Amino acid sequence: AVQQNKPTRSKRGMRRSHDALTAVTSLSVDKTSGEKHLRHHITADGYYRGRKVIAK
Amino acid sequence: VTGSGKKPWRQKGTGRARSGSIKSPIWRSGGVTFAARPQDHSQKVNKKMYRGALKSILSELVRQDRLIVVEKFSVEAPKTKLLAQKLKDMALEDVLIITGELDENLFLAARNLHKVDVRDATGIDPVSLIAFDKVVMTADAVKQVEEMLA
Amino acid sequence: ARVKRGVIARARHKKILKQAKGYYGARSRVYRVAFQAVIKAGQYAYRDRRQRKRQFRQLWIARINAAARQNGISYSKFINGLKKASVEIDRKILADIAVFDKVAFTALVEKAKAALA
Amino acid sequence: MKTFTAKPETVKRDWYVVDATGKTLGRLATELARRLRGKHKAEYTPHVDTGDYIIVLNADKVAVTGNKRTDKVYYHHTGHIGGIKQATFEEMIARRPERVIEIAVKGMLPKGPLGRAMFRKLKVYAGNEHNHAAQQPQVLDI
Amino acid sequence: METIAKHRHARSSAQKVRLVADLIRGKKVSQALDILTYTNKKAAVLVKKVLESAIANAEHNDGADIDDLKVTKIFVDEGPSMKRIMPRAKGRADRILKRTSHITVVVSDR
RNA sequence: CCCCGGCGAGGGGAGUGAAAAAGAACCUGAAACCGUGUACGUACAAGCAGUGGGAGCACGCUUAGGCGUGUGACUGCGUAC
RNA sequence: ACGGGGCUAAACCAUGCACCGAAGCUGCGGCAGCGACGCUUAUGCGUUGUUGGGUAGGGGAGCGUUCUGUAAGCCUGCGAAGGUGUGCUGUGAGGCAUGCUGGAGGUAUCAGAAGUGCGAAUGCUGACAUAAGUAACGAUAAAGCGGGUGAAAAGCCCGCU
Ligand SMILES: [Mg+2]
Ligand SMILES: [Mg+2]
Ligand SMILES: [Mg+2]
Ligand SMILES: [Mg+2]
Ligand SMILES: [Mg+2]
Ligand SMILES: [Mg+2]
Ligand SMILES: [Mg+2]
Ligand SMILES: [Mg+2]
Ligand SMILES: [Mg+2]
Ligand SMILES: [Mg+2]
Ligand SMILES: [Mg+2]
Ligand SMILES: [Mg+2]
Ligand SMILES: [Mg+2]
Ligand SMILES: [Mg+2]
Ligand SMILES: [Mg+2]
Ligand SMILES: [Mg+2]
Ligand SMILES: [Mg+2]
Ligand SMILES: [Mg+2]
Ligand SMILES: [Mg+2]
Repeated sequence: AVQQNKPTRSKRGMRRSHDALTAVTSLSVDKTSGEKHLRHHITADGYYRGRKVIAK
Repeated sequence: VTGSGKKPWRQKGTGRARSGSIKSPIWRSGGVTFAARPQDHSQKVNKKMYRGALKSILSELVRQDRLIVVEKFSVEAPKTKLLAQKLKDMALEDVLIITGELDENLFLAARNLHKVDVRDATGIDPVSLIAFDKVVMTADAVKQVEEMLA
Repeated sequence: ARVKRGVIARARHKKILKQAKGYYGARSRVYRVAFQAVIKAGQYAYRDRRQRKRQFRQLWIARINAAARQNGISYSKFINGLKKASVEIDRKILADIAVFDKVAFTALVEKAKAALA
Repeated sequence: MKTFTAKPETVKRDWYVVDATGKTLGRLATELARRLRGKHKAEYTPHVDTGDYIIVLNADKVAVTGNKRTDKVYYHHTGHIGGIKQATFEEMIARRPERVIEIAVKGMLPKGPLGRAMFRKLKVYAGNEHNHAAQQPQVLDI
Repeated sequence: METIAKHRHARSSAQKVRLVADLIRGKKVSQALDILTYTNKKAAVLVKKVLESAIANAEHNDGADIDDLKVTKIFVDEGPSMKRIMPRAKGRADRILKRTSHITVVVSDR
C-alpha cells in the first residue's frame, strides 16, 4: 500500500499540529539551597525538600 | 563518441525507459544528433554577375562622390609617416587606394595604417569598394579597370 | 553556432508563473501545473465575458420584477406596457431607477399601465 | 457605473407572522421562499441575504389536496445500511408538525451556505402562540 | 541592539530542532535557559549552547546586560545533507540522508 | 588579538580589503524544496481549486478624488494536460 | 420511472396575448482577409460589398536566441551581461524604461549563418520533495551495581556478582 497522490505541504503541516512539545510548566524552588529543580526530583547538588540527601 | 556498444540494461523488466546505447543523443555525454562536418560554404557567382556587380558598384561610387581619381599616387621612402601626412593633405582618413603597378614603398607605408589599404588594379573585390569611405584610383588603374570590365 | 536555451527558457517560465500568482499549491509554484492553470484561467475568462452579460441582465430583470410588483404589476405586463408606450429605457437603467429613485419608477409604472389600459 | 449591490451591514429585515391554518402546503411554501430570499425587494442580490424573518403559526393546521394526507411519504436514510426510514404526511403531522413546513421550504431554498442562512430566518410553530413579541412582527396576510 | 549566534552544520535534522526552537521563541533568556535545561531532547542541548553563546556575544561585544535580553528571533534552516549508501535485501541499495541544520538565535533587549 | 564553546565544531567582535552579504563548503548565485516575520482569510463546510460578480479588512494614495495594491466572506458557471 | 421541492394544477386539450431565453440577429467601438470602384496610383491611400469555428494538411507573414560583417563604430566602473522587482507598451511571439543585486563586458541598424525556441518520449544528468520523523537498528546468550576517567558514561577502564 502506497499513496496515489503526493500529499501537500498543507496536509503535512496539519498532521504535525499535534507534534508540538510541551515545556515544563514551572520549576520548584528548594527551601534550603534556593535552587530550581523538577518537582519531586532532587536538585542538581543533591538537595530535596531542604535536605542534603546525597553528598555528591 | 568513445564508448561501448553494450546495451546499458536489458530490454524488459527493469522498469526503466528502454535504452540501446550509452552514446544515444538523448543521453548526457551522448552524440550529437546531426553532428557537423567540415563543409565548404563557397558559392558560385556567374562571371557576368560578378562583373555586372562591379560596374554597379563603381557607377554608384561616382554618384556618391566616393571615388577620387588622381594622375599618380606614390611616396619616396617606405615610411608610414609620409603616407599619413599625404592623406591628411587630401583630407582622407578611411580610403582604399588602387594603383596600376603595386609599388613596394606605398605597400609598406600603408601596412600599419588601419583605415588605409593599397591594392593592385587586378586585386579589387566587391566588399572592399563598399567598406571604405573613399576610393582613390590612379589614372592608370581606372584604365586597367575598364579593360577588366570590358 | 551552439545556442544555449537557459536565458530565454527562464524568461518564459517566469512569464507563466507570474500570471499564476495567488493559485493554490503547485499551481503557483511549478511550471507544468501553473501552465495548465493559466490556460484554463484564460478559457474561463473568455467564457465569462459572455456569461457576465447574461448574469447582469438576469439580475436587472429580477430587480425590476420586484419593484414592479410593489406597484401592482408583473415584469411581463410592465415591459409590454413600456413598449406600447414607446419608452426605450433599457433594463440596466430601470433596475438602477428601481433602487435609487422609487418615485420615478412609480411614474414609469403609471406610464406602462396607461398604455395597457 | 456599476450595478448597485446590497451590503450585509446595511440591509434591513422586517419580521412577519403567517397563519398556516388551511393554507395549501406548497403554495404557502413558495411565498415563504420568496420572502426568505428577498426576491420581493428591489435591492435583491443573489449573494446577499436580503430576506425577511417570517414566523409561521399553526403549522399542524396546514392543508394538502388529494389523498396526499395519507399518501405523501417522507423518506430519509440514517446512513446505516438498510436504514431507509419513511413516514407519511399525517404521521409527520402527529409527531413533528413543524418539520413538514420546514422540509417543504428547505427544498425551495438555494443549496449552500447562503441558502442555509436564509433558512435560519424561518421560525415555525405548531401552536398559535409565539414568544417573539419583542420583535414586533407584522401580520402578513398571505 | 540585536545580537546573533549561529550553529551551522549542526548534526540534526531541521524538523527535530524546530520542535525545541518554538519552545523558547519570544521568551526571556533567563526563562528560556530553564526550559532548555529540562527538555529531554538532543536538540535542546544544541539550542542551549547557541542561546548562551548569543548571550555572551550580547554582553561582551555589545555591552548589554543579561537581565533585559529576550529571544526575539530563532529559526532553524536546513543544512547540507550527507549522502550515504545503505544495503537492503536482495542486493538493492538505498541512499541515506544524514541531514544537518543551521541554528540561528537572535537576542535583543528591545 | 578578545569572547562563548569540550585547549571542540561552530559562531560573535576586532583587523585586512574597493568589497568578507569575496572567508577558503569562497565570482555571479536562478528554480524546485524548507523556514521566520507581517497583512488578510479560515474550525456548519462538500468536488480539476479557477473564473464572473462581490462585501469586509489592511495599506498606499490622492486627498472629501469615490484610485492603486494585498486578501477574498458569499454567489453564478465550471469533471487537469 | 417529474432533476428536486412541491403541485389537483404548477396535469392534459383547444385558443389567444405577453414575457424569458444563445457566442443567432441588431446596435456601438476595433482588427484582419478578399473583391470591386476609384483616388489615381508611385503603388499607398479612400470609398463599398463581403468574409474571418476548425484536426490531418496546404499557403502567407512574423518574434526571439547564438554566431559573422557593418564595428579600431556605438554603449559601459557616473556600473556591462546575468539575476530579481516595477511601470509602460504591441494583435501575438515580444519590446522599452527603471529600483535593487551584480562587478566587466555589451551591441544599434541592415544583411548573413544556424547545435534557434521543450511539459510530456516508463526521455538523460544533477538537485530536492513525498510516504515520515513512519518501518527498521541484523539471531530472545542477559544483565546489575560500585568506583574511575571525562564537557558528557546503559555501551570505555577497574572491581564484584
Ligand atoms: Mg566514454
Ligand atoms: Mg559530447
Ligand atoms: Mg572563375
Ligand atoms: Mg446575449
Ligand atoms: Mg574558530
Ligand atoms: Mg557565491
Ligand atoms: Mg464558520
Ligand atoms: Mg458548479
Ligand atoms: Mg455573430
Ligand atoms: Mg480560422
Ligand atoms: Mg542589471
Ligand atoms: Mg525542462
Ligand atoms: Mg508536447
Ligand atoms: Mg526518495
Ligand atoms: Mg503511516
Ligand atoms: Mg507504527
Ligand atoms: Mg518499531
Ligand atoms: Mg544488534
Ligand atoms: Mg557504571
